[PDB]
Amino acid sequence: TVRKAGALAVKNFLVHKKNKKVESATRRKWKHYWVSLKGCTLFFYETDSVPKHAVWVENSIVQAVPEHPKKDFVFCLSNSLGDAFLFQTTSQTELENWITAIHSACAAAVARHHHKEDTLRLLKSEIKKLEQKIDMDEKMKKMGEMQLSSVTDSKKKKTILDQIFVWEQNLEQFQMDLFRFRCYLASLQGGELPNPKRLLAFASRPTKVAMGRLGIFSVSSFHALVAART
Repeated sequence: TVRKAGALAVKNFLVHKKNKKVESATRRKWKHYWVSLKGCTLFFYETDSVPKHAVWVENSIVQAVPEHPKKDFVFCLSNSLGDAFLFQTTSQTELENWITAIHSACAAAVARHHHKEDTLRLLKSEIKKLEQKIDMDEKMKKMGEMQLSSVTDSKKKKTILDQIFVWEQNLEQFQMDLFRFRCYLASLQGGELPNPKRLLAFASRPTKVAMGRLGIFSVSSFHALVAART
């Protein structure tokens, strides 16, 4: 079946090159296409009988993009790949659908991969435990800033900076993982996505620097470089 479908504005915005590395695609001016949202597959078929380019929208994350230059009404998906992509719709209404939609089919396959029945039951099951990962590691690393500081023996500082640039990048992953399960158990529920500010907030400095390599520390941005690691 098709969750929904129609015609959009395809312009790639960043992809996962080999060796964990995020980069802005070649300046391709917004292209055309039509497309239907079959479960996890986001097929794209041409003007006026077989799609001429695919997109397996798994676990991915779409954030609004009303920020973009001229062409108003804009979307933005972060592919489990580490890929970036940006579709431009007809109205904030259609902006709802494909978004609240896609976000659905994605979190959907999730319900499946984990062989569970109730949507919100998996989400809530993931939502909870996730933070548990937080406070335990969100502290585990804190505790180190509390020792590495008072320590001075060079060998126990290089093993500290370790489980830190380590616990920092496990922290990151974690939350950007929540904004998923949530902005998913949120579409599925009807209330607006969470706060895109809170998202960035807990985002790594070193990790932010890169978000500076490319462009605008974008919600998508730190959801992009985020997976190129995964």
